[PDB]
Amino acid sequence: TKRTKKVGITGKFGVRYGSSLRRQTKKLEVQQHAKYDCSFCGKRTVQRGATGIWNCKSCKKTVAGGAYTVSTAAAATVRSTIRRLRELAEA
Amino acid sequence: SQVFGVARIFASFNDTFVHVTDLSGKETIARVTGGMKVKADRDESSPYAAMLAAQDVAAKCKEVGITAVHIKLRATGGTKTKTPGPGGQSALRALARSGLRIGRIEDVTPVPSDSTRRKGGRRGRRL
Amino acid sequence: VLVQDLLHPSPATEAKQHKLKTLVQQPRSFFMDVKCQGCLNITTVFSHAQTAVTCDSCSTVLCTPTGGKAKLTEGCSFRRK
Amino acid sequence: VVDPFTRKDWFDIKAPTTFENRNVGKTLINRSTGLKNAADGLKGRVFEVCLADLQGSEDHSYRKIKLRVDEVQGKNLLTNFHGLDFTSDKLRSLVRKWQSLVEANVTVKTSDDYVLRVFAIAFTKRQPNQIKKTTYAQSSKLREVRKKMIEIMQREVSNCTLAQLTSKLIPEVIGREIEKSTQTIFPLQNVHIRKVKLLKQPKFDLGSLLALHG
Amino acid sequence: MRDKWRKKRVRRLKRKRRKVRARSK
Amino acid sequence: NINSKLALTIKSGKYTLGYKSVVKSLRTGKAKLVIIAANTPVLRKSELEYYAMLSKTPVYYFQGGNNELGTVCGKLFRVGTLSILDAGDSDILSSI
Amino acid sequence: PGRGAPLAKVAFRDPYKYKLREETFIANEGVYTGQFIYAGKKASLNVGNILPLGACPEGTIVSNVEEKVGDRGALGRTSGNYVIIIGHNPDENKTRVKLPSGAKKIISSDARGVIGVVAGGGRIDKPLLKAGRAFHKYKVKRNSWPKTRGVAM
Amino acid sequence: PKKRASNGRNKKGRGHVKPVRCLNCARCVPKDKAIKRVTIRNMVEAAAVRDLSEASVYAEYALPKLYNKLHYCVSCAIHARIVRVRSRTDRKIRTPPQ
RNA sequence: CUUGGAUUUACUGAAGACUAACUACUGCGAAAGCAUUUACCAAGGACGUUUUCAUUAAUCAAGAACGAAAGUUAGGGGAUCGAAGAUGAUCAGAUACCGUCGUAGUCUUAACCAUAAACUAUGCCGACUAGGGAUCGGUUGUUGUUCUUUUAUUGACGCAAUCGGCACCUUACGAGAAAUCAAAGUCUUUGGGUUCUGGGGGGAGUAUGGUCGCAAGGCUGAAACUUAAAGGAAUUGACGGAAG
Ligand SMILES: [Mg+2]
Ligand SMILES: [Mg+2]
Ligand SMILES: [Mg+2]
Ligand SMILES: [Mg+2]
Ligand SMILES: [Mg+2]
Ligand SMILES: [Mg+2]
Ligand SMILES: [Mg+2]
Ligand SMILES: [Mg+2]
Ligand SMILES: [Mg+2]
Ligand SMILES: [Mg+2]
Ligand SMILES: [Mg+2]
Ligand SMILES: [Mg+2]
Ligand SMILES: [Mg+2]
Ligand SMILES: [Mg+2]
Ligand SMILES: [Mg+2]
Ligand SMILES: [Mg+2]
Ligand SMILES: [Mg+2]
Ligand SMILES: [Mg+2]
Ligand SMILES: [Mg+2]
Ligand SMILES: [Mg+2]
Ligand SMILES: [Mg+2]
Ligand SMILES: [Mg+2]
Ligand SMILES: [Mg+2]
Ligand SMILES: [Mg+2]
Ligand SMILES: [Mg+2]
Ligand SMILES: [Mg+2]
Ligand SMILES: [Mg+2]
Ligand SMILES: [Mg+2]
Ligand SMILES: [Mg+2]
Ligand SMILES: [Mg+2]
Ligand SMILES: [Mg+2]
Ligand SMILES: [Mg+2]
Ligand SMILES: [Mg+2]
Ligand SMILES: [Mg+2]
Ligand SMILES: [Mg+2]
Ligand SMILES: [Mg+2]
Ligand SMILES: [Mg+2]
Ligand SMILES: [Mg+2]
Ligand SMILES: [Mg+2]
Ligand SMILES: [Mg+2]
Ligand SMILES: [Mg+2]
Ligand SMILES: [Mg+2]
Ligand SMILES: [Mg+2]
Ligand SMILES: [Zn+2]
Ligand SMILES: [Zn+2]
Ligand SMILES: [Zn+2]
Repeated sequence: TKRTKKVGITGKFGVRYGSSLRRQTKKLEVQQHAKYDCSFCGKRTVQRGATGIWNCKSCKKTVAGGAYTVSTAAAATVRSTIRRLRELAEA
Repeated sequence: SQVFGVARIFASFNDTFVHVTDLSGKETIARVTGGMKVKADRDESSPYAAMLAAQDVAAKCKEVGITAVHIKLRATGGTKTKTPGPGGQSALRALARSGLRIGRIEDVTPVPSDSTRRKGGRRGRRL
Repeated sequence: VLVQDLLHPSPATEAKQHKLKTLVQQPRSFFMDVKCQGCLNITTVFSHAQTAVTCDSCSTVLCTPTGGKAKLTEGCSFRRK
Repeated sequence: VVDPFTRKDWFDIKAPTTFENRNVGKTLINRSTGLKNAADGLKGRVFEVCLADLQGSEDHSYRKIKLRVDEVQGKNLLTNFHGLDFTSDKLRSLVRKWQSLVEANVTVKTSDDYVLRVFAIAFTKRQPNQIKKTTYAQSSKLREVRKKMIEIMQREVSNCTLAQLTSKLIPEVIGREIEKSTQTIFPLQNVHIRKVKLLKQPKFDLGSLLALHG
Repeated sequence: MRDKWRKKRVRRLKRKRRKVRARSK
Repeated sequence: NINSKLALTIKSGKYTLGYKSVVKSLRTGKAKLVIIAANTPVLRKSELEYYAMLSKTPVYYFQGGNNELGTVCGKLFRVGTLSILDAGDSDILSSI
Repeated sequence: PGRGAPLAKVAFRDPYKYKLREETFIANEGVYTGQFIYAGKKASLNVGNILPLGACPEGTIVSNVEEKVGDRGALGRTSGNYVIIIGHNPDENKTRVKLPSGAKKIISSDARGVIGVVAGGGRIDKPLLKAGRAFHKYKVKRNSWPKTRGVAM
Repeated sequence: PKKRASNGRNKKGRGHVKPVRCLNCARCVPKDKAIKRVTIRNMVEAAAVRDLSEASVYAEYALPKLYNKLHYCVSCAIHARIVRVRSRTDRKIRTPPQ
């Protein structure tokens, strides 16, 4: 069955800390415990170690990422910007 | 032949600027405004004040050696009105009738390619 | 016009009507026998063809599909079947 | 109190040989003193003079040239091309209703590494036998014309030095070629290069500049 | 009065009723 | 476009899916084309194309990963590489 | 411990004697284990490479930037932070950059930096929720927590 | 009741038209609704077109025109007599005045 | 704000918005809405079709997706305008209109909200009833026209048909209380299919319950009591700090 209507993973925190802090925590804590797709082997087996550390169980490749996601939007923007600026420099 | 300056005339609806520079525009030769010719704010942009302002500009030009000018008339521009003020027509005629020679004439009002929000609000200025 | 022969419309005005608006709807398209200039081989081609038809002998495009009637290439002559 | 005009020295402005009437006019600057020379504070000045003045003919009345001084020889100022622009009134007289306006720009560098942005403008032409009120081109044709503008400006600038290009701008060589090149796309009128901007200049070569002054 | 301002007056007055009733929650 | 041609070969022809089958198929000379996914490891990639060079087999580099290569073949699993043994009703061999 | 940014251990060969040198770089986001890192004037514009500031065009996102030539990195070292290259002054061999605080700085164009954003960003987005979480955070930093208010003494 | 079949604007087969500011009072008015007049006036008044041509250093130099397109809201235009109140039947006439 | 050089002038640089003129009784989208170039991504109507399937369909309580602006939460940005607030005027008074500053906001990224005169105050599908000239998209036959390039297989323009659109003009077979309407017609000569809503004016979209929302608020929604009118369209007059 559905156990909690809305708290989800933050049900471990009970009634404490305030709803705004608990719903803000829930958003970012689902992301940090999720499994992400590996860009190397293609499986969805990537999980976080410490912050910024994302390991793949299958191919044992570790990549530096965000605090709570494998890739942040700022890095994705920089990746395309660097790729684009690289094309002009290398013709 | 003639010695050209550039008469940069900024004619708003509250004042009239008669400003003569060199060809580059980096050197100012004479700047007389309609507000230096009257003591009432309501007619700083009057045609009469602009004519007096232009004559003082023309007189200053003659003693420095400027015998002819190019005309670059402008309005306030920007987000505000693009039509020149009432003093811009008088300052041009006064300069021509003062013995100064006239070269090229151009409108150089700054015109946006669509730009900033204009003052007054959504409902305009209610009178 | 109050009185008019609806069962026998003038064939001139009948031809200006839309293809679905005649007494009996009838296509205005037809099939053609296309002679490419290079060789002589009967190839039946739809007037409003959507395919770049090629003759069997040489792999040369005979027609290019358009919005309406297909456009025959230069040197290709058609005869309605 | 001091009449600051007693300390001014007058200099003469000389245009490059690409134009005919090379005596543009006169400027002034604070007289050269021990602390500050007049020469260094005088270079970099930009003069905007009508092209009809540089050529005598009134056919160039709607174009105005920016001349940049970059060498001083006594009382003479050796200027170079700094930009091109149309007069405001000419453009306003070309933009009518019941017709399509098409514009294009491209950033391109010359043979001598002068980086320019060139702005082209054109309008749809009404045919002599046309009956309908408006003259609108479909957006697909306008994209092809815009594409046609860009590849012509890129070709006619990168293959020549700035001086030959200056000789190209005066008779609207690029504008006439665009009109000819777009004949099979759509009839055009008033095809003009309405503005040219210098963005980047190569390392200064006084000898190359001196050849453009006699 | 203006229909828009009459609605605003009632909206502000509905707000007061809710706050007053909350005392005896 | 090349995906539509490849799908017909899987439907009608003969093939092997997987690294171990592809290397075996290169040894026997029964391979007409070798397809390598984009995210295939380079060491395996540079080894597969050394076998294909020896086997004189053209290689086509699929643009998607082994997740996308599997689903193009109508499979519910990942395919890092495959070899085409018999292009059937398709014309994939004529399009490289 | 004590750092929001992960660290990368990168092995280089010694150019003059037969030995491996392990360096401790600040990991930029997207850098992976087994990646080749290129460092020098002629290095290419790839994430993780170490380049002089003059070899990077304007808008290049860089981290672990040297304040002074050869100090091995001073600016933009914490998680999620980076430096934007604003422009160049080749005659004086100087470059203008924008620092994580928003300040513009003029640095020698010979100073080096690592391409990309420092990994681990977005850490501040999550509440700590507990005094114990701050206790464990500062347990491996220094003795600066908790703070008694001076008005209460 | 409904006063005009066009609702005082020129919006048919359309949801929204971006606004423009009135020249006189800077009121936001829809582009189709604004009363627009195109004026091409001489830059120099006819009294001064002679003496300025005589003062010209150029023989036979044509004075440039002043091109402007004016946008007015309904209150500014009616007040400034740009448009006038017409009879009920005369409102329908939309050809330019002769 | 200004002799501490304001305003103005030329040159240069940086930020954010926004895409003028072209721009129209023109186009596209379910609506809200959409206007610089190019590239990429996946859509869409119409037209053409001697392609294919054969009733798969029409409208739809419940339930979904989207939903201007403003507003809420958290980052980023914060050029310009600018609620609040502050100020100079005006006035009998003026917390306002006008003037000068100005914070949220305006922009953007992740989520919320679900409302607008969100209007055509006009549900959707189908058939028919009347003429005309324009216009956008497509197709098909054809020029005293201009042009590729010298002509075609260039493109534009011109003349006819047609399907579909955005509209417009005239008439009233017909409708309506009229204003007006090619639909608001084919309704006492009253029935093609189907969804939603109203029952004199207020009280009142109020109280209460439920539900959604962080909140602001959204959706659903009475009763007591009171009243002979309230209202619609048009006519004449009167008046108007509206025009001639
Ligand atoms: Mg259970
Ligand atoms: Mg004034
Ligand atoms: Mg003043
Ligand atoms: Mg005074
Ligand atoms: Mg205000
Ligand atoms: Mg008024
Ligand atoms: Mg073509
Ligand atoms: Mg109380
Ligand atoms: Mg696999
Ligand atoms: Mg240090
Ligand atoms: Mg302690
Ligand atoms: Mg404390
Ligand atoms: Mg404290
Ligand atoms: Mg104490
Ligand atoms: Mg009324
Ligand atoms: Mg539509
Ligand atoms: Mg709307
Ligand atoms: Mg609307
Ligand atoms: Mg109007
Ligand atoms: Mg100053
Ligand atoms: Mg259009
Ligand atoms: Mg534009
Ligand atoms: Mg519903
Ligand atoms: Mg909004
Ligand atoms: Mg919104
Ligand atoms: Mg908002
Ligand atoms: Mg914010
Ligand atoms: Mg701001
Ligand atoms: Mg302000
Ligand atoms: Mg106030
Ligand atoms: Mg007061
Ligand atoms: Mg909204
Ligand atoms: Mg409306
Ligand atoms: Mg048509
Ligand atoms: Mg025929
Ligand atoms: Mg052609
Ligand atoms: Mg063509
Ligand atoms: Mg009743
Ligand atoms: Mg009732
Ligand atoms: Mg009550
Ligand atoms: Mg709630
Ligand atoms: Mg009574
Ligand atoms: Mg009434
Ligand atoms: Zn993996
Ligand atoms: Zn043949
Ligand atoms: Zn107005």
